Amino acid sequence: DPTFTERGFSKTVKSDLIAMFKRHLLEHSFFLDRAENMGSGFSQYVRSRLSEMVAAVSGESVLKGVSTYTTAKGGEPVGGVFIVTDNVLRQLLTFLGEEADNQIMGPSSYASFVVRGENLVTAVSYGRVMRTFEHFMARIVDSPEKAGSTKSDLPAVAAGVEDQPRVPISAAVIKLGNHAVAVESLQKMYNDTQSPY
Amino acid sequence: EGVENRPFPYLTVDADLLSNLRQSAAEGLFHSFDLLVGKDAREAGIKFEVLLGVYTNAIQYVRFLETALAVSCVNTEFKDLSRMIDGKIQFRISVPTIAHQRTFIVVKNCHKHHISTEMELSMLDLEILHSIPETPVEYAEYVGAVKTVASALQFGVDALERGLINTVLSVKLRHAPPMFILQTLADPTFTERGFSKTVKSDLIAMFKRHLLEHSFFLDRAENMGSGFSQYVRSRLSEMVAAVSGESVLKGVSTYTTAKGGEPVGGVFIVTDNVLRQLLTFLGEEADNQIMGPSSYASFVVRGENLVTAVSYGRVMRTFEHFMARAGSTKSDLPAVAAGVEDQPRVPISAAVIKLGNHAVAVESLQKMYNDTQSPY
Amino acid sequence: EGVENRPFPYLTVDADLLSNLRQSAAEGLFHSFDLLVGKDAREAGI
Amino acid sequence: MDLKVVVSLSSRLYTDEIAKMQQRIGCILPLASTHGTQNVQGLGLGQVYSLETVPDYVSMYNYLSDCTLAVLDEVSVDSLILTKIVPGQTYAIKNKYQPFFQWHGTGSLSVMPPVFGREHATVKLESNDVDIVFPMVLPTPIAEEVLQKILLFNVYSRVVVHMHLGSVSYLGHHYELALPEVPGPLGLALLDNLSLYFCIMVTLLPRASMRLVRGLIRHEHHDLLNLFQEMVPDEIARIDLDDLSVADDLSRMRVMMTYLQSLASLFNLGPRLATAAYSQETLTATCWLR
Amino acid sequence: MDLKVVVSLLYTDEIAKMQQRIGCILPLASTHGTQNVQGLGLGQVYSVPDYVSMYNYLSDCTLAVLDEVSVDSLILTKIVPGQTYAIKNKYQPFFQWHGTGSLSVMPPVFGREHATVKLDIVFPMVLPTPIAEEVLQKILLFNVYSRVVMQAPGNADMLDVHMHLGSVSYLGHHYELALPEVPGPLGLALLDNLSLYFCIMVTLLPRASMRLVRGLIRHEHHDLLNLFQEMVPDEIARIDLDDLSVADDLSRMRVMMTYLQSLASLFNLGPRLATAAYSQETLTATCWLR
Amino acid sequence: RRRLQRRIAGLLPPPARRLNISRGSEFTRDVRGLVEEHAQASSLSAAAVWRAGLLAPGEVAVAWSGWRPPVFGDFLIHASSFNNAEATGTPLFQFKQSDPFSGVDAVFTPLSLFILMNHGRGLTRMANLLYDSPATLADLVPDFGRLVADRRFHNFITPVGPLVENIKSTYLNKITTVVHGPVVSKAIPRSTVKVTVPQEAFVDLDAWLSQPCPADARLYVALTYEEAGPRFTFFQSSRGHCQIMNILRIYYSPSIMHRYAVVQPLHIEELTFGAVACLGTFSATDGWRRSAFNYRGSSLPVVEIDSFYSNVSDWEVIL
Amino acid sequence: EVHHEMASIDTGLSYSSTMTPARVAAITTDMGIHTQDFFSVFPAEAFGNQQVNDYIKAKVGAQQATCEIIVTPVTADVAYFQKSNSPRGRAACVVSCENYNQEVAEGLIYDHSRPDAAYEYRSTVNPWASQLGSLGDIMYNSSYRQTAVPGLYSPCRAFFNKEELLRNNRGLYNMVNEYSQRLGGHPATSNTEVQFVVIAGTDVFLEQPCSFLQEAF
Amino acid sequence: EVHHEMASIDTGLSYSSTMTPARVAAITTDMGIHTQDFFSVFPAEAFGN
Repeated sequence: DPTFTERGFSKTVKSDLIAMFKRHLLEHSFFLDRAENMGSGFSQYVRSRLSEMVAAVSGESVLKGVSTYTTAKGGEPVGGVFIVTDNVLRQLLTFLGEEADNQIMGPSSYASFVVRGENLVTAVSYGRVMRTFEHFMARIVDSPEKAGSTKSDLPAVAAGVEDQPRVPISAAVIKLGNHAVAVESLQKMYNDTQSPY
Repeated sequence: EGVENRPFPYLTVDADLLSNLRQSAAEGLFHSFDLLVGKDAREAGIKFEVLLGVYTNAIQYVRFLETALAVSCVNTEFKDLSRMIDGKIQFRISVPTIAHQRTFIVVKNCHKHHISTEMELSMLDLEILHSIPETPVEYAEYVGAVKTVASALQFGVDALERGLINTVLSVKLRHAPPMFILQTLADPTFTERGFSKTVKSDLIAMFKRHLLEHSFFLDRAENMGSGFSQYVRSRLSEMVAAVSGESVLKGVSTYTTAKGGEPVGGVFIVTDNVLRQLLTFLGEEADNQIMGPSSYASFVVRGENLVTAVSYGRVMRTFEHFMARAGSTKSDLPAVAAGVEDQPRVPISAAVIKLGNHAVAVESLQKMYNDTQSPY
Repeated sequence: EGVENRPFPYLTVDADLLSNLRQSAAEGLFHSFDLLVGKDAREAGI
Repeated sequence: MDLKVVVSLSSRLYTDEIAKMQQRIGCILPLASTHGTQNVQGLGLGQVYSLETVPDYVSMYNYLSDCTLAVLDEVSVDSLILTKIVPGQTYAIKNKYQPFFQWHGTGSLSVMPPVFGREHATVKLESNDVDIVFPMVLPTPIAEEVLQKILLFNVYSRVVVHMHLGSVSYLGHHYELALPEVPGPLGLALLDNLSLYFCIMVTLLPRASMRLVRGLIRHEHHDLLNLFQEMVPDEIARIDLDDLSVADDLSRMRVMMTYLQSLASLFNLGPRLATAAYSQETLTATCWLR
Repeated sequence: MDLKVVVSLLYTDEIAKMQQRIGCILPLASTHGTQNVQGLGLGQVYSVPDYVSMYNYLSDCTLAVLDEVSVDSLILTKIVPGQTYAIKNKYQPFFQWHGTGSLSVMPPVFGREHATVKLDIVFPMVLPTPIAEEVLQKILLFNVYSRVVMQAPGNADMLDVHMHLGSVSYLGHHYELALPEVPGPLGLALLDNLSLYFCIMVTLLPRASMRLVRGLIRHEHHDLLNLFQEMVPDEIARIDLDDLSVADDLSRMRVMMTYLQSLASLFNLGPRLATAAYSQETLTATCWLR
Repeated sequence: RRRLQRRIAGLLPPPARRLNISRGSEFTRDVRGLVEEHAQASSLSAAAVWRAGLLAPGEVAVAWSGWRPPVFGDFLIHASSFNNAEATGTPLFQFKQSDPFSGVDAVFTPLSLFILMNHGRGLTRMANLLYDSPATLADLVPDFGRLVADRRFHNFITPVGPLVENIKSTYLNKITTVVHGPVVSKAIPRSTVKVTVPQEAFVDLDAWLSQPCPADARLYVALTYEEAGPRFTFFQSSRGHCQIMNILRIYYSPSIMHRYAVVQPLHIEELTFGAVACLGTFSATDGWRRSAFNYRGSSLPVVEIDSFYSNVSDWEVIL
Repeated sequence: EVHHEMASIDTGLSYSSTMTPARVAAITTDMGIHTQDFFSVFPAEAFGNQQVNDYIKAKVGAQQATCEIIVTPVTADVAYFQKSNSPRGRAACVVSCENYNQEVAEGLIYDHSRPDAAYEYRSTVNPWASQLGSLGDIMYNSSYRQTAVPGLYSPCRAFFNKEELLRNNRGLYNMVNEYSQRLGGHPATSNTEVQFVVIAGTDVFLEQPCSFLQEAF
Repeated sequence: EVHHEMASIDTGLSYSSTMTPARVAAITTDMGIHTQDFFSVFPAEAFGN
C-alpha cells in the first residue's frame, strides 16, 4: 500500500507501521476461522480477503508481456497462482461457490535455452555468456539507432516460450474480479512420501 | 599470479621458443607466469558467468488528453502565452422578476501558472554528439550518446506533461470547498431567506451535523451489511447534484460516452484502493471507452486582431462575431465553441459509472504519480 | 558493488517496475544497486 | 546562456501595488534559490528582516552574501520576470534608488541592507499577504561610511553627538539612517573579530612611527593632524621612551601588512559590484559581479 | 569578442624606445575603439608625485598590453577578465618572475626616468606580490626613518637604515633599490602621504583598541576571546585614558576607521594578475585578470 | 556597403537561448544545434579539423558561449618527491624553492604534505605507505623547522589547484595542473575528472553547523599552526569569505587557546594562527560524493568533489 | 530547463469542484497524552530566585501528539463537555455576529453582557478562558505570545487568535473559498517528531475545519 | 598540442635485441687528478675554534 510508504521512512512513520503490523496481526490473521463463525456472510469475506492478498502483491514481472498460461474456456491470462493444503482446499472451493474452469493452457515442455556458437566462443575465451547474443548483434552492429520499444522487442524477452504447444493442465480456477487465479494443493504429492508439507 | 587458464584455441606456431626456458623461468625472466605440472597440465574446465539479459522500463507518455482529467478542462493551443499578461471574461446574467429587473455583471479573471523542471547533460555527450565517428567503436559510442540525449529530451517533455497534470489537479483542488459545506449550500432551502443571522447560525449548525454524520462515507460502507451498493450510489449521486453545472461551455459537446450520445458530465479523481473498492461496490461499470478530442483547439491572432494587439492590446476572442454585431441560443452556439468542434473524436480508456442520467467517469492517477516517487 | 555500468541494449518492457521505488532503494530491498543522479546517467565509455 | 527567472504570485495583485512595483523596475533584488520558477516567499530580505521593531543588519548582510542576486525588469499581474546575476556575465543596472546617490565615474557599486528605513524600500503585497523589501545599492565609499557608522553606533551605545553619527553626508544630499540598539550576538561577533584584530594590532604596532608623529605634531600641523588639537596623547609620552631599532620595526611591519589585508577582507561583507562606464544621462552602467 | 584598441598619435628612436617595451602593460581611459594621447597610462597623474591617488587611478581604469607601434599609431589590446594574455617583464628594475606567482601592478616608485618613454607615456611597474608588499614596507619605513633623522639625528642613523632597507630578498634574489636619499620634508616626496596616514592610524590605535575592549566587555559573554587577548597587549597601552570628550573620541574613531580601511585596501596591492607558466628564455608569461 | 551586411550576418547570431520544441522523439536539427557544443580533441585530418573547428579564434566555431577555456600550468618535480599512484583529481601545492634559477619546482600533494608534518612527532598509515621515506621529502624544503618556527610557511606555498595528467617519466617527472578554469582531462576519451581530498583531512563546514542555497558553494583550504605540528585541513562551505573567516575563527576557537596554553608567544611572529585561500567553486547540490581510494595494500576514505572549477586566491590570515 | 506556462480561467459562476474525504488510512498522530513544555515555549521567562526555579524546572522534567491546558474551575457541568463544543467555555460562533465589522463580533466573542450563543441561561461555562484578559488569551493569543518561539504548533492557539476571528467573519462564500484555496490557518506539520508549523506553501497537504468552525470533539 | 600513442608488446620470450659498444671516440673526462672536497659535500660540519 503506497499511502504509508510514500513519505520516506522516517522514525515517525515506521513507529506507525509497527503498530499497523500489530493491528493486522491481532485481527485480520487466521481468516479461515473467522469465516466459520461468520454465519451467513462468509463467502463475501473470503472473496474479499483473497483479492486483498492478490492485489497487495507487486506482480510486475518483467516477463508479464509473455502470453503464457491463459485460461482454457475464456482466454484471459492467469495472473497468479495459489498454493494451499488439501484440508483447506475443499472449504475454499465450497466457500467460493464453484470454479469457472477445470483446466488451463500452458507450455507443454521446458523452453530450451542453449549455448549457441558465438556464445560458445565468448564462453571459452572470457567466460561470460549473455542470453540472446544474436539479438545483441541486431541491436548493436545492425541497427543501433532503432529505438526499440515494447512492441518491437517482445519476441526478445520471450526466449521461445511463446510459440511452444499449449496443452491443458488440470487445475482448479477461481475468479476474483478481473484477475483469474488458479488454486492448487499439492498435499497429495507429499503424504505419499512421509515428508512434512 | 595474474594469468588465467581457459582452453583457448592455441595457435601452433613452430618457433624454437621451447629452448632455455626453465632455467629462465626459474629466475623470473617474465613478470607473470604460472607453472602447471601433473594434473594441472590440462585444458581446464569451461566456467562462465551467465548474463541473463538486461531490462528497462519503456517510459510511456501519459498524454494530457489521454487521461480523463481533461473532461474537467477544455483547452486551446495558444501559441503565444508569453505575450498575454491578462485574460478576463465578462458575464452578463439577467435575473427575471416574479409577481407576488436585476442584472449580475460579474467579472472573472484568469491566473497563469509557470512550471519548470531541470534536465541535465554532461559536456561529454555534446562534444561527442557534434563530432563524427569513423570507426564502429566510435559509432557505438555515438549512438549511445544520442540515445542518452534523446532520453533526456523525451524525459524533459514527459516531466513537463506530468507537471501539467499536477498543475491541473492543484488548481482544481484550490477551487474545491469540502463536502460538508456544499452538501447544504447547494440545497436551496437555506438560501431562500437571504442569509440573515439566524439562518446562518442554522447553517453552521448543519455543518457540524453533516461532519459527524456524513463525512467518511466509505468507512460506513462496510458496516452496513449488504446495504453498501445503494448507500454508495446515494452518496455520490447527491454529491453530483451538489455542484453547480451552470457553465457557459456546457452547451458544447466535449466528451461523449462512446456508446450513445450521452454526455459524461463529471469526473471523479480517487486513489488506487478507493478505485478498487468503488469498482466492486458499483458492480459492473457501464463502458470502457470515452470519445474525446484528439488535439487541443487553436486560437491564433489574425490581422484584424493583430492591429489592435500592436496598437494598444485589448485583443478580443472573436473579432469576426463582434464585427458582425439579434441573437438566439443556437446562433451564438458556434461562437462559443471556438475550435472545440470537429475534432476527430479519438476514444480514451477510462472507467465510467452511471448515476441516474449522468454517466460520470472515474479514474485513478496513482499509476502516474507513483512513478515519480512524489506523494499523491 | 557488483553492479556493472557498461552500456547495453536495454530491452524495454511495459511493466511499471517503479511502484514505491526510491523508498525501497533507500531502504535497501535490493542486494546491490546504484543511484545515478544527473551527469552520470549516461552510457559510460567503452 | 539564458538567465531568466519568473516568479509566480500565489494570488492576484491590486492596482496600487502594480503601480508601485512598476516604478520599482531595474533595482537589485535577492532570491531564495537559483531554479526556474519560485514563489513570493524567499524573495527579498523581508524573511530575515521581518515586520518588527529591532533590526539585525549583519544577519541581513549574511542573507545578502549567501543568496544570489537578480534584477527586476518586467512586472505584471500574477507574474514578474527576474534576470539572475552570475559571475562571468555583464549586466546593465539602473539607478532607481530613491535616496538619490550620484555615482562616481567607473567606481564600484555595493549592495546594502535598507538602512534608510524599512518603509522606504518596501512594497506591501497584502494580496499574497507578504512583504518584499528592496536592498539598497550605493557606491563603496558611502558603503564603508555607513558600515563604520553602524559599528561606531553599536560601540558607542554604552557611553552617552547622536545626530553627528547616525546621519551620513554626501555631495548630493545628507541622509538619515535607521538605528537599532542591539544587533544581537552576530553584531557582537563582528565587534569581537574587530577587537581581536585591533588588540593584536596594538600588540604588534611599530614604534618608529610614533617617534615620527610626536615630533611631527610638534613640528607640523595638517588636516591629518588637527584632530589631535595640537595635543600629544599620553601613550605617546609613555611609549616613545624606548630606542629606535630597524629590525624589530621590519618584523612588526611584516605581520602588520599581513593582518591589514584580513582586516579589509572582513569588511567585504555584502556582495560587491565593480561596475564600469556609468553615464549621468542614462542612469545606468555596465556592471558585473566581482 | 573584439579586443583591439587603436590609438592615434613618432620617429625612429621613438620607434626603437617603444619597440623595447612591446610586452608591457599600461592603463587606458576608456574601453572604446579610438583614443588620444592623454588617455594613456599614468600621464595625467604623474609628472607632485603622490602614491595613493595613483593607486586609486590604477584601480579606477582598465589595463591594456600593447602589441605594435607604427609611425602614427599604437596597436594595443585591453585585458578583460574572460580570457588569458601574454605579457613580458621588460622593465628596467628587473625583478625575476617565477612559476604560478601572482603579478602585481603598483604605480612607479622607482623614479620617473626608469619606467618611462620620453615622447608622454608612463608605464606602471609589474612585479610579484611578496616583492610588492616587502618593497612597500621597505619604502614606508625608509620614509619615516628618513623623516626622523631629518628631525632628530639621535633617534636613528642613516647607515642603520641602509643595512636593512636598501635591499629586498625573495628566494635568494637579493636585489637593490633606488631609494630617494633626499626626499625633502613637508611632504613634496613620493609616498609622503601614506606614511602620514600610517602614523595617524598607529597613533589612534590605542584610543580605538581600549575603547573597543571596554565597550565590548560589558556585553558579558558572546565570546571569551576579547578578554582572553587582554593579556597579550602590554599594560602600558591598557591604562591610557579611559576618559575623553566623546565628541572628540567619536571623531577620532571615525577618521581612524576611514583611514584604516583606505590603507588596508591599498596594502592589498590592487589589480592582482595571476601567472600560469613563466618562461625566462622567452621573457613571457601566461596571465589573466583576477 | 553591402559587404558590411554580410559582415554583420557573419557576426550576429548568438548561442541559442530559447527553442520552442514540440516533441521529444523527433530530435529536430534545431535542438541539436542548440545542444551541440564543439569538441576540443579530434583525429588529424584537415576535414576532421575543419569539422572540429579548432582553428577558430579564441572559441570554437565551424566555418562567448558562457564557457571558459582552461589553462594548464606545467611543473617539473623529481620522481621520488611524488607517487605515480596519486589520483588524477587531487589538489596540489607548490613550495617555492630558494634557488634563484630553478627550473625544477617542488610540488606537494596533501598526502605527501602530510609527511612533512608527521615526521617530527588510517590516513598516516597510507601517507607512510606511499611516500616511504620522509628524508626524500624533508630536503625539498631546506629549512622546514625554522620556517615553521617563525610562522612564515603559508606565504611560501601557493596552491596550484588540481592535477590532470602525469606522464610517468623516469627521473624528472612532468605534471600538468589546472591553475584556472574548467577542470577537464586531456585524454582521447575525454573522461570526467573529480577532485579528491582525503576524508579525515576534510571536514565539512555546512553540516558542522548541523533556506538560501546558492549553486556555487566554494572549497577552502586552510593551513593551521599547531604546537603538535601544523595541519592542512580543507573546508566546504556555501558562504562568503566574510562569513568564512568568522566561522573559521569560531571553528578554531579550541586550537588557538590550546596553542596559547602550551606555547607562550615569546616573539611577535608566532601570533599568526595560519591562513585560508579559496581553492574555487563547484556545484552546491551534487557536491562531495564519498568514494574509496585503494593503494596495493590499504584503503583510506576519501571525498570526491565532482566537476570542480579551480580558482586560486591569496592567503588571508585566520588569527 | 523546460519551461511551460498555462492560464486557466473559471467559467462557471458558482463552485465547480468538490473535495470529499472518504476513508481513514492511518491515524498518524499517535493520539495519546504528551503535553509540551512551556519552558521551551518561554525559555527566557523565570521566577525571582535561581535555585528554586531550577528545582521546579528539574522536577517536572522540563528538559508525539501535543496537548495544551486551558485552566477551568471544577463547577463546569459535564453537559457542556458532552455535546461537541468550543473548548474555551463559550460558544465561539462566527455568524451570529454580523459580517465585515468589528464591534458586534468582539461583543459576541468576548463581551459577557450578552449571554452565550448556544445556551439561553448562562454567559459562559468558565471565566478563565472567555474574558478579554483571561488565562486562555494570556497563554495562546498572539498579542501576549511575544518572545515566544515560532515553529512549535501550540494547538490551542487556533481557538483564540483574533486574526482568525476577523478572517472568518467576512462573506461566507468568500470565507469558504479563501479557506480552500489558501491552506494557511497556521496549521501543524505532517510527518515530524514533534508537530512544527508549516512555512512553504503547496508542499504539504492539509486542511482543518477547526479554524472554520472553532469547535472540538 | 598533438597526440600520438603507440603500444609495444614483446612477442619473443627471450631477449630479442642486443647492444654492444663498438668503438671509442673520445674519453670526454680526463683521467686526471682533481679530488672533491668535503667542505662542499658536508659544509655543515666544522671544528672547534
